[PDB]
Amino acid sequence: PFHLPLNHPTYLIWSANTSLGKTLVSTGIAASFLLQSATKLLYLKPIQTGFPSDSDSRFVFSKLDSLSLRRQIPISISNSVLHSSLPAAKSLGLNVEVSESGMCSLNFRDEKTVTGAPELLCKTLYAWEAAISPHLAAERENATVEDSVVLQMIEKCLKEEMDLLCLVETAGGVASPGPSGTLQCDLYRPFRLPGILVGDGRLGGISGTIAAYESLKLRGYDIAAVVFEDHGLVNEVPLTSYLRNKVPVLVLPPVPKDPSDDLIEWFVESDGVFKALKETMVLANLERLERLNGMAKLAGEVFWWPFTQHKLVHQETVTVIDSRCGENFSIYKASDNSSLSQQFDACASWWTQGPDPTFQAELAREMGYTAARFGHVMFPENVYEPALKCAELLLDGVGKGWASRVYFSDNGSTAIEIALKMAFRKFCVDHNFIVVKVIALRGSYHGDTLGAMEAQAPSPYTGFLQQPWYTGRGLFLDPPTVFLSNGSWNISLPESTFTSRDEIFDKSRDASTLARIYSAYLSKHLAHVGALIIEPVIHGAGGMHMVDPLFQRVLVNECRNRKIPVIFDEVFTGFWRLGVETTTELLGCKPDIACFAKLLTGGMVPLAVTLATDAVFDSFSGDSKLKALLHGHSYSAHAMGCATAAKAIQWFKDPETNHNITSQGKTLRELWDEELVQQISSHSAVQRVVVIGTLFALELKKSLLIMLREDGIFTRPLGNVIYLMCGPCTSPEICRRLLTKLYKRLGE
Amino acid sequence: PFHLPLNHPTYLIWSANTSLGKTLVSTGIAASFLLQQSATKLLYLKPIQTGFPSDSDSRFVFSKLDSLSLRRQIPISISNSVLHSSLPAAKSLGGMCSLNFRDEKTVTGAPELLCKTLYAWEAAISPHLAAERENATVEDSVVLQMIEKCLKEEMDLLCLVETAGGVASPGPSGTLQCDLYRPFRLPGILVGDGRLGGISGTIAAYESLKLRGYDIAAVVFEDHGLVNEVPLTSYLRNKVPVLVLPPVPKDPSDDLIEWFVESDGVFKALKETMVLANLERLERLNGMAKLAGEVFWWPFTQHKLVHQETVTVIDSRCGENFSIYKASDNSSLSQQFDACASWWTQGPDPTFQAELAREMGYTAARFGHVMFPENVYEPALKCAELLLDGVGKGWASRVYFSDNGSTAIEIALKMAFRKFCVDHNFIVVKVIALRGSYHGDTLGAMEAQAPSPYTGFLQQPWYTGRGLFLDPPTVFLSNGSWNISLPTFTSRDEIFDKSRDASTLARIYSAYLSKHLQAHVGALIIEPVIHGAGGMHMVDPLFQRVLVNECRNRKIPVIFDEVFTGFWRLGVETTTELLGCKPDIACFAKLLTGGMVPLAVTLATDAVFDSFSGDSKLKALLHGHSYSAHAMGCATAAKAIQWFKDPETNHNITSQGKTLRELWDEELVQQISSHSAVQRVVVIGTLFALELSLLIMLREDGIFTRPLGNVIYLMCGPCTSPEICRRLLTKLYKRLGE
Ligand SMILES: *Cc1c(COP(=O)(O)O)cnc(C)c1O
Ligand SMILES: *Cc1c(COP(=O)(O)O)cnc(C)c1O
Ligand SMILES: C[C@H](N)C(=O)CCCCCC(=O)O
Ligand SMILES: C[C@H](N)C(=O)CCCCCC(=O)O
Ligand SMILES: C[C@H](N)C(=O)CCCCCC(=O)O
Ligand SMILES: C[C@H](N)C(=O)CCCCCC(=O)O
Repeated sequence: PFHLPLNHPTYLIWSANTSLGKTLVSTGIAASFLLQSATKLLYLKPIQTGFPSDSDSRFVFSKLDSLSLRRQIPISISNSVLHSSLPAAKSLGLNVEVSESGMCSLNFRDEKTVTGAPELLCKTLYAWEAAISPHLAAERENATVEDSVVLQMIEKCLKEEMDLLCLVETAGGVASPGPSGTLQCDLYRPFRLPGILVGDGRLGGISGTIAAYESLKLRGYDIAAVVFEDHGLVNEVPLTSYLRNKVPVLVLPPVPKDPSDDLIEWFVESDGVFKALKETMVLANLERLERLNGMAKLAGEVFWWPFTQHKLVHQETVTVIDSRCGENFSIYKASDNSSLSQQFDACASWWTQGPDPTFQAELAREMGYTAARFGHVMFPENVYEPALKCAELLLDGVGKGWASRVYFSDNGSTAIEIALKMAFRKFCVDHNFIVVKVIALRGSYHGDTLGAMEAQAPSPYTGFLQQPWYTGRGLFLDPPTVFLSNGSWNISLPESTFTSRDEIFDKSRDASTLARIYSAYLSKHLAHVGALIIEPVIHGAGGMHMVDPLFQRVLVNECRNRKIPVIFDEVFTGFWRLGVETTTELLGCKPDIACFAKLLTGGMVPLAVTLATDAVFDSFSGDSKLKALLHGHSYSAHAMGCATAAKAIQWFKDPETNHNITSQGKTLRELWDEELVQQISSHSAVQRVVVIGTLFALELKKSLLIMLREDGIFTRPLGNVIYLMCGPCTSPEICRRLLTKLYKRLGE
Repeated sequence: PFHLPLNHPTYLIWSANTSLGKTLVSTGIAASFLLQQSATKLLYLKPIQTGFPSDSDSRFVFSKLDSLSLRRQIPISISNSVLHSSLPAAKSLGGMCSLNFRDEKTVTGAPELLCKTLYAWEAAISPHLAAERENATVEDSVVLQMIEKCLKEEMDLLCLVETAGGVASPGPSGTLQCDLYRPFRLPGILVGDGRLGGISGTIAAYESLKLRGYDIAAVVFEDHGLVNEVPLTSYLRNKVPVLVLPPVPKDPSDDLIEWFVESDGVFKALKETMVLANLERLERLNGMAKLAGEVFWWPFTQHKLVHQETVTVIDSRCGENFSIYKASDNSSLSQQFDACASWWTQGPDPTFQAELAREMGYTAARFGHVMFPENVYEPALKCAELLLDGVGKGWASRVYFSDNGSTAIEIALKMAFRKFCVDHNFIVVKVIALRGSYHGDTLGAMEAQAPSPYTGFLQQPWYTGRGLFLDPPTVFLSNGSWNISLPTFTSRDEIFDKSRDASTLARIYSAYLSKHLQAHVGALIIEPVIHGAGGMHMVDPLFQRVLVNECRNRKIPVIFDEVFTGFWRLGVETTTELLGCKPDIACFAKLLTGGMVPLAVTLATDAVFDSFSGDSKLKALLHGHSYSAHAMGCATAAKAIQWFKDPETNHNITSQGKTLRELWDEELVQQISSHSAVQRVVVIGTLFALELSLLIMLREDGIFTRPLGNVIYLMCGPCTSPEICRRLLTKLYKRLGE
């Protein structure tokens, strides 16, 4: 729910290490900018230790008072400190009071106002006595501050004062722990502010500057310039070379070694460089805004969007996504004051999404490492770690006790297509062959490649308009569904209450009236049927229909008894989407072939996987290459996606890394506030609701999505079906905030 | 062509910065290892050394072990050699000088210490400056090569290779040290920073080694009472051990001999961690093939024919070369050229690969993956721009993202047919394509393929090839001249020359086509210039050019499938430049993304686009995978498109011409086509193919390649040095003589 503005440049001041000029750099910049109308410089120092002997914010205040007298250019100036620890406060003669977190709100302020003059505003948000890493100071002086509160506070300040330049001076190195222990570069990530890196002009500064630089990149920050103090080592050359001259490297003149030195003539001597640095920063912002302000119009002109009728998409609809931090997009809207705002990704970018901000950062690292170690290496007949590992994790988990082989493809569609080739051989070897057909459930869906399309029954997705070869190539049955209405779980079956959601999934029902009834209607219908293929539990693209699990269980046994290969398509259900790692756990039955993707890779990159039985495998063990399965894309098992998936499989499953993971460990905890779920099932305009795992869907008895968009919720519809989808790691607090927004809106 | 062994642990000693204990660390380790109560041997390499001879890390290790040896009272042979210095450095001892310099103190039978400084300079700054000041330089290869000699010369046993400076400090050549060592990908440990700011410094140094795909077995630093190890371990999720050495004596006069003893605990730990991590790495390698065969279902492979002995273990990749573990050749990693370009995806330099990695991490971190439809974000918008201004120059107006070639092709068909079934308002449709052409393994991409090893009933009942398939004239090099097969040329260029537009064959072609032209033909689809999966057949360009005009004249949509030809594979960015004609729809992948990750793209005409501009969503093209335009692939492709095209980043792009130069030895391509066993040869851009066990022989010459039955090819990246291709043809030619 953040909302920062871009009409005015706002920069982080980073530094490779300690004692490298960071605050001088801030001061030069502030100076070059102020000593030249209602021109205003806002200097934030959000974290400060060694207070009050050291106060970078005071220094900036001080040195500008001085530089102002030198240029003879009056200015208003102020230096405020908002919160300190108790010890820090005492150091200022202060019987101040401590909050539940150990901070004091100081009244401390230090204005020297000159009406109408260019204004300087310096602020230290949080201060500690001990001149040490904030993380230690916080525990020593029992004064802590949560990352959110820090960012939140910076946001208040930022908005309170929004020509204009804002500098936000970091504390310590790029990767130095903040008060909470969170490395500083991770703490600021949610805001993704551009910045400059104060480098190291000493011996070892090349290595130190490049590493610090690389570590900001690795977090997806942008660095407008690198600056350092000349120590006669000619450090800037290797720096520029490495930066391919794509980022300017400014070299400040040596600083006076005499501790008594004013620096006032050094600042003057360095005007050149500071002028440059300021322009580079001011510039880069304008250029960043120019591109943002043209991206929608250009998007509309150059893109061919999937599943979109362009005639209906207006530029004012086109969403500009500048970055993503876990569940939230950062979205540029110029119709504001040109501002970036968080907006929840509630379609999970087509059901691919899962990662924490935290996980996302970790994944990135793993990916860069994998890119660097393997990039992409030839799969067939070869082995390499990320792939071997991914396969092991897949078999010991989602394919536990049934799967023996893992076949890699690039996505769901390719996965499904391979499953068909697979199923049919198993069949046409079980019965030695004719003409084959799938059996599937109407409304089920399996990808948009022609083969994956054939196992789909006629739908908005099929026809003559999509594929003029689309026939509708199997035997399609209408499935009973299940859903939540006015506070109880119901059922809908072909013309031909449960006490709770679990009751439905229960084994109590294997001996019910309906198991027999189902068994009968199936056995009847069972132009040759070659394979069974289902979207276990949920019909996704179908409109988030929960299929009666018992129906599917029975159907699986029916085909299995008939020696028909069973294909589970868990591209959508797999890996925690529904609150379990496989739906194998919800149907009670196992398949012969299953397909995975979307969440397989934690929503970072596409990879897909098709698991097989020792038997389905064997049905291709011949003597000619011609009896092998000749399907395989160029990027088969690409190390990247493999390594990534390997990591997501583990992280999502582990109660340590994923805090939604429950005790038994086979299961997610409920994420969707029980109360609101009932509430929404009881709604006038709500026809039905389906809720399980990370999925909250409803059906209705362009408009409501509009309202949700204003509440910071991006989501995609399925015509009249409207859903909220989180990741395997989203906090129930967030889901609850999410249901609230949606409910209020329904009242419209 | 490198060949280093893993039966003995070999580690780089990295350090976050200068003055942090690096050489102490090396010394403790060496000590913990040699002062135990055999033919136990420690090889200490210091490949780069400045400040020589006042400073000699190699001498320090030599000295301190002499001392520690008397302290534990455990004799050892010891030696300290300096191989090359600069002239100034040499003079300081009464364009590199080679020195005799050696300093043995041999004790027969005792555990041996072997210290070596490979290259030394006298001044005390970054090697990169010392090299230009003392006019003594050394090329990265020569450095690595030298370390390899030493490594092999002396191959229980532990070898330490002590870096110079920071993780990211310039070597003599200017190459950051972490890049210089990449080709070897040796595991290592990172000596961290126990001082104020060491947390940030240690993490960034660490992340910069990871970003280069190195593995770090432990981090160690000297306690300065700041409790630095906690944030370190937290950050490392305790997955890497963080060893904390006790404070070092601040008195400059201190022996350190009692500190080293005091730190034995930590050094034993550190040595074990290192020794142990190698055994664990080897255990995994030594089981990977067997396990691969048990767990994998390999594409385009008959498992019954793949023996464990065949399974290749790939430990990493550095540009064009795999690092391959063979337990056979004395559990050793060896370079092996990726001459199938991992199914024609490959392109990147070692250099480019590193750059790409960074770009990808940044992209993963900035975007991971974000919803495409109706949205815009930079890597995607950028990629699209670069695509239209280049490969789709002056014809393409739309870019449609999919995940691979197959998905790309499938979308093209949906696209083509609507354009058609709106040009003629509709029936039943079928493609026209050339026999042997290929377009992916999804059923739709399969239909536009005529019967082949790839199609059938065994491969998919639903195949029927919904098309009209013509047998195409081909072209090829034989006994020193370009020929033709249809159902002699002066030079290869007389072939894509458009003066042949007015030849006898243009009208003959025009006629054979026009006949079959006017069961409805809905779209034209070709593999421009080359039939890839078909067996590397060069199709007569003129034939295709004509055929395009023929269909275009008939208002039939034209689909170029440049999934294989796109982006420099053939020495050009598109084949639009070789066919003279333009299409209505084109498909790209494989090299689109520099061979790093899969992405694919289908370009369209303003018109083909418009044929889907209705009022219902049901009218729109309802095709689109979950990862449509995934920021990663997009950002990556954007970068590869630029890098490959730019003479600055890609040195095969002629400075004057601005295009792939000629790569394959002209002399040797002739000798080959002129050879007995060699039936034909096709050679253009990055592709060298011939038609006719031999892959076995090539494997021994360090060349990994896939066949197409009897077709046998060598495929490099848009950036491979002709020197390498020449070395490549040589190997292949010699083998043919067998
Ligand atoms: C998304 C999906 C697919 C297809 O995966 P893509 O990567 O989108 O091709 C197949 N089946 C189901 C149930 C899906 O949800
Ligand atoms: C490789 C290839 C394809 C298919 O791409 P994948 O990513 O392998 O599915 C299509 N057409 C041609 C000519 C190709 O070479
Ligand atoms: C002289 C001695 N070998 C030494 O510590 C050299 C430092 C190397 C340069 C590291 C840098 O500036 O990044
Ligand atoms: C594999 C990928 N679809 C491709 O373009 C190549 C086609 C098949 C070649 C099979 C081989 O390597 O022998
Ligand atoms: C007191 C001074 N401001 C200071 O450098 C504190 C932070 C130290 C950096 C945290 C690290 O070790 O990485
Ligand atoms: C996008 C991916 N191929 C997938 O399976 C999702 C279903 C199709 C899109 C449904 C919609 O229009 O929102």
